[PDB]
Amino acid sequence: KKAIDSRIPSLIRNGVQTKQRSIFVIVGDRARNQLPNLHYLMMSADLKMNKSVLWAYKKKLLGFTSHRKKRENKIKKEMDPFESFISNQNIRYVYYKESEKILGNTYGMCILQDFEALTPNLLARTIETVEGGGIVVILLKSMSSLKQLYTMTMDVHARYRTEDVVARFNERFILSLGSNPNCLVVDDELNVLPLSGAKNVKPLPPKPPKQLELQELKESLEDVQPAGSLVSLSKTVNQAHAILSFIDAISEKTLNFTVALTAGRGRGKSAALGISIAAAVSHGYSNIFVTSPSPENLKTLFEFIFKGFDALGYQEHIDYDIIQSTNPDFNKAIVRVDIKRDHRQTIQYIVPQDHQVLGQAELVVIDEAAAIPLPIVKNLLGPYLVFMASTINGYEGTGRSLSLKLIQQLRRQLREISLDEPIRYAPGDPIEKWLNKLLCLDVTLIKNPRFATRGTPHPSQCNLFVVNRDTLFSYHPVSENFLEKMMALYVSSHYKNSPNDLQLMSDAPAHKLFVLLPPIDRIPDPLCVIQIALEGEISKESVRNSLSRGQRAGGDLIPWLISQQFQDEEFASLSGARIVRIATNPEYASMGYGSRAIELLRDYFEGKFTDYSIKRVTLPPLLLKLSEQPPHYLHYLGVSYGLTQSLHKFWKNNSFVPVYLRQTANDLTGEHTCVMLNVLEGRESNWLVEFAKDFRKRFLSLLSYDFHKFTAVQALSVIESSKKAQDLSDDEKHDNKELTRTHLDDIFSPFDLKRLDSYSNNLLDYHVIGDMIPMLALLYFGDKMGDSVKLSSVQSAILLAIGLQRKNIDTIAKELNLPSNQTIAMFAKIMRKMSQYFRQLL
Amino acid sequence: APMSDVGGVLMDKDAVYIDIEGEKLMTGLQSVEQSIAEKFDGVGLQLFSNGTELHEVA
RNA sequence: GAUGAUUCAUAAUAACUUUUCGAAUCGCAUGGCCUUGUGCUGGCGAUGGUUCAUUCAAAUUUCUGCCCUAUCAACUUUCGAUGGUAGGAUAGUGGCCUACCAUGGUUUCAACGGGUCGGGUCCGGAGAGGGAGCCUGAGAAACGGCUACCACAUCCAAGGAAGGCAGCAGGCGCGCAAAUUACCCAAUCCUAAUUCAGGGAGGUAGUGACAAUAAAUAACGAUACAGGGCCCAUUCGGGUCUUGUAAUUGGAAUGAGUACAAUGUAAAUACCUUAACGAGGAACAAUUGGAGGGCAAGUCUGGUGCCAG
RNA sequence: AUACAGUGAAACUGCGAAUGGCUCAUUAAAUCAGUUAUCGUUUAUUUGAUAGUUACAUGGUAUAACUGUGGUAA
Repeated sequence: KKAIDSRIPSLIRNGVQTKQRSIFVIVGDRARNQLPNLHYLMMSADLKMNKSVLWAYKKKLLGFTSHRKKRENKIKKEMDPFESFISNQNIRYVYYKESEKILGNTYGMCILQDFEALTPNLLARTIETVEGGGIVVILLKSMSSLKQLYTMTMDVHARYRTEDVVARFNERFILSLGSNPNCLVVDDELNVLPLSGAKNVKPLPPKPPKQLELQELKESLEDVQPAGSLVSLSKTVNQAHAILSFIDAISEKTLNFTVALTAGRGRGKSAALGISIAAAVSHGYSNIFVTSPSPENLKTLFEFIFKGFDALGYQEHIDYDIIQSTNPDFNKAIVRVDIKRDHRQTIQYIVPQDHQVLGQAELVVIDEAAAIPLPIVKNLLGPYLVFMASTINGYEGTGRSLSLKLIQQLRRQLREISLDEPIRYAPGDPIEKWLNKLLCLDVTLIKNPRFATRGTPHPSQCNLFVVNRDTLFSYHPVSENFLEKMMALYVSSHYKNSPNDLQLMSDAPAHKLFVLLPPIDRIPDPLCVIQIALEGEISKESVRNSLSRGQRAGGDLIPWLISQQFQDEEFASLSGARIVRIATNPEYASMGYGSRAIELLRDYFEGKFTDYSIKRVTLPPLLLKLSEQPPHYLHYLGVSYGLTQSLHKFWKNNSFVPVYLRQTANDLTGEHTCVMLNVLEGRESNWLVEFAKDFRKRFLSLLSYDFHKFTAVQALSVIESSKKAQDLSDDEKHDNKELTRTHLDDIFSPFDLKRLDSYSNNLLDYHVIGDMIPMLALLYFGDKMGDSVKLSSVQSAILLAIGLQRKNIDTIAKELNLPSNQTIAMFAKIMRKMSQYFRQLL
Repeated sequence: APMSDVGGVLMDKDAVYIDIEGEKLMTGLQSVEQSIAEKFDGVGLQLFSNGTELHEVA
C-alpha cells in the first residue's frame, strides 16, 4: 500500500470547494490505470458532481473497445479497476474531428487520449464543457512526448527536435501548463512531477458572493411582476442585469433604440433574450419579429421564451399557440407563436433577407448577429426597437473588432450590454484563464499614448523587419507580450478568425511573419503585421514528404485554382508567395501603413535589400531584419480576399491584377472570393496578361449570372484593374482587333442598324432596343470599338449595367443618384456616338 | 462503500491510502528544484540582434 | 406364370424425354506368369449404383364395442349434401378439389341436439411469442431455418444492431416458509465417417416421522436393614401371606459411536466384515398423555366465633 | 518414404438431429379397443438377389480452410 502525495487530494478538494477546474497530465504507459482512481477522489469529494465523462481520441482507444458485448466475449476467450470504470461510469467516446457534437453537453470530465494531435479548437471545445470542480486530464504516454518534457525541464532554451512540421504549439502548451496554478503533472505512480505550477498547493480550510448578490436581488423584485417572475429565472448577476436593461428598453418604448448584447458562449444570452421576449409579451408589445441565419438555432431561444411564459402564467393552447415549420430543411423548427391574452400578439421568425416585412415591426431580435452579412444587418436596422446578440469566440462567430466596427457604425441611440460571468461554473476558473493566455482569445488592442506624444510615424520612416518564429513562441515574457500585441492586431482587422490558425502560423514551415515596426529611437508595438506563405515549386518537396508519410499536408490553393481555370502547367512550376493576411490597426487606417509595408515586402523578395534555429538535441533575437536573411527566389505575389471596394481599392493601388472571381458567394460572409496577382520585376510577365484578358472576358459575361448584385461602379473598377494589366505589358504582341465590316454584318442585320439610327434621330422608342444593348456592351467593353468611341466613368457604368448586369434603366437612377430622365438623356448621347461610329466604317 | 476499500483506494480521516529510459527521466525530473518561472527570470531576451537584453516587461 | 379374381407378373413393337443409370473412388497384400518390360495376368475388404423382394414404418380403410336421454323429432341440403361422367392433385383410392348432369343421404330399430384425455407403471392421443406464406429431408406442414406483419423487449458513438422452452435442475405466485441450479455415461439401451464419440436417455449420490419392515435404551448375583403388603366391599366390615427399600455391593455381555483397514463402487456414499478405544447417574441423561395428594406466621372471597370456597 | 504414406487442429464432403423427455385444455365411435383390406399407396436403412451393349484417366467451367490489406461502436 502506497500513500498518495498530499498535493493531489488537496488540489482536487480545493477545486471542488471553490468549484474551480484543474488539470492533470499523466505520463506513463499504465496511465490509463490511474484514471479510475482519480475520478473516485471526486465522487468522494462531492457526490453532487456530474458523473458523465468525455473521452476524446483520434482513431483508436488505448487497449479496450467501447462495445460491452465484445468486452464480455473478449473476456470469455475478477477484474482490474480500469474495466470496472469503463463499465459503471457513463463515458462518451469522441473522435477529435467530431468536436462539434460536444459543444452543448456537460461532462464531469474530458480525457484527451493523444497529445500530439491536440489542436486549439479541439482543446478549447472540450474543456469549457467541464463543470466547476471538474478536472481535465491529458495523457502524455508517447515516448517522444516524454522526451520533449525532459529536455524542457533541464533547459528552457534548448528545444528537442526530431528529424517539416515544427509542432511549436505542443511545447508552448507544456510551458504554459507549468505556469498554471491548478495544473499538476504526474506519473503512473502518482508521483507529483515538479514541472507543474501547482507546487505549493495546500488544503484549503472547510467551507459564494455572487449568489448572495443574485439571491438578494430576487426577493427585492419578487413583488414587482412581471419582473419578479422573470428575474427569478436568471442564473447570474450579469444575466439579471441584462434582463433588467432589456426591460428598461421595453419600457422606454423608443423605436430608434438598439440594445447590443455581447458575451462568450455558454453565458446564457438566449435565456436573457428569451426572457426579455417574454417580458415584451407581458408588457403589451404586439408584433414580435425574430431573425437568425437559420430557425434551427433559435430552438433554445424559443424554449426559454416559453419558460418565461410559464413564469408569467401563460399556458399553452389557451393564451398562446405554437406554429412549427413545414419545410424539411428546418426540421419542424418553431416559426411563429400567436398569443391571445388581452390582444393579439405575435412572435414570428423571419429570414434576414426579408427586411421589407419589418416596416410594421415594433421589435426585432437579431440572434448571432456575427453570422449575418454586414449589408443585410444594416438593412435590418429600421425605425424600431432592436435587440442584437453577437457571440465572441463562440461557434465561428467573428473577429472582435468587427463587433467593434459595428459599434463605431452605431456611433440611432445604442445601448451596450456585456455578460462576462459564466453560468456553468465559478467565475475566474483558472483553466479558462489559462486557455485564454495560450490561445490569446481575449487579447485586446490598446491605444499607445507614446504614439500620440511623438505623433503618428510617417510611412517612409517605418522599416519592415522579419520575425523569428522560434523566438516568438519560446514563451519568454517579452516574447509573449509581443505575441498578444500582434495577435491583437490579427483578430481585429479581418472578418473571421478560427482558433486553429494559431497552430497554422506557428508549425507550418512555409508561413513567414513580417511586421511593419515603427522607426527605432520598451517592447516595440506593431503597426502592421504581414504573414506570407510560400506556394509554388518550393512547396513540392514538403508535399512529397507529406505523400511519403501518407498524410498530405495543407494545400496550394492557387497553383490549384489557377490550374483549374486556365490549366497552365507553368504556374504550378513558378515559385511564389501569397499574403494570407494584412493587418493594420483600424484606428490608424487610411494612413498608408499597409501600402508601405507591401512596398517594402515587394522590394525584399526582389533582392533590393541584399543560423537562427534554436538548438536541436541563448535564444536568437526576437526579430530579424530584411538584409540579415536572404529572400527566396520568387516569381509573383498573390492574395486572398472577398470582393470589397475598400480592399479592392487597396489592392489595385498596389499594382496587383485580378485573375479569378468566385461565382458562388461565400455563405458565411455572402461575399465572392478573389485572387489577385502581381509580377515581380525582372521576371516574365506575359502569362499574367493572358489570364487578365480572359478573366475580363469571363467577368463581363458573368456580371448578370451572379454578380448582378454588384454595383456598376464596383464592376467598372475591376475591369479597370484588369485593364491596368495590359498597361503593364509594353509589348505590342497581344492586342485587340478592330471589328471588320463582315463581323459587324453578322452580329447585326441591316434592319438592326436602321432602327439604331432612328434613336439617334429620336424617332423610335427605347424598349425596341432591348436586345442590342448587351452585344453593344460586349463589343465596347471588349474594346472592339477602338479609340474612336470613349465614355466617362458614369456612362461606362450605365452601359455596363444595362447591357451586362442587365438592370432596368430606373434601377440605375437610384444607384447613380441620377433622376431617370437624365439617365435616358446620357444613354441617348451614348447611343449617338456609336450610331456615328458605325457610319464612318460604312 | 465509503469506509471500506473499493478497488485499491482507502480513505481514513483526511488521508487517502492507495494500493500500487523514461524512468531515469522521471526520477531525474522528480529531482528538479527551481521552477520554470524562476528559470525565465534570470534570462533576458535580446529583442534586437545587437540590442540590450530585456529581462522584465514594464 | 400367379391368385377366388386382373388392364397382375412378364415379354414385344412404334416413338418420346431440358430425364436417367450402366464406378474418372479408397485401404491392406504383392501372388501367378512369362514374351525383363515394372510387359501380361491378379487376392481380401471399404465406399458407391438400376430394379425387385424383405425389414423399419407411415397413410387410408371394412365390421363390432354397457351412461341418461323425445320435458332433444326431425338432421344435411344455406357456398358438395347423396350419386354419375370427365378433369386437377395425392404417394396413391376417394366430391379430396374442379366442369355438366340426377334429387337425393340419416332417422321413432332414436338420426340430430343437450348434460356428464382414452384404454390396459404399459400402450396409444394431443401441445410448446400470435397469425399468414415458404424451406430441407425417406419420414415434418418440424421445439430447426427464411419473408412480410402484429405486439413485447435489449443495447448503442443514436448511424444502426439483435432478441424468444413448466425437458433437466433452481425459483415467483402470502406477510406465514420444506428434496441439490449434486456425480457419471461404469451398467441397459439409442445415434455416427462408429469398439473407442456422445445421450439432464438413463444411472449414482444428497434431504425426510407422507407411508411400510425388524429392535436397542440393559442382563445376572450377593449382602444389610425393617413389618406390613395386597384384594373385595355403598354401608359396617370381610379375605390373603414373604413382603418393602426412597439401602449397600460384585463380576460378566455388547450396541450406538469413534475408527487401522478391506470390501463395495466409473469413482464415491451406504451395506456387510473387522484390528484398537468405547458403561453405573451405565449423565452414552426417548418422549407423550392421564388420576390424585400434601405443605406456609402467604394471599383473596361468603358467613350463624374456631367455619366454608 | 522425392507423389504421399504417421496422426492430426481447421475446412470441404457423408450421416444424424421427425428418437427420447414433459403437461392433460380439448374433444362422447372424435380418437380409441378388437377386427379387415391396400389388386389403392410411399417407405432412409437392414437382408437376399440384381446392370458384358484422354481412358497408363478430362476441366475449373473452384473455391473453403489458409496468407495478406482494410472498415465498423458492434
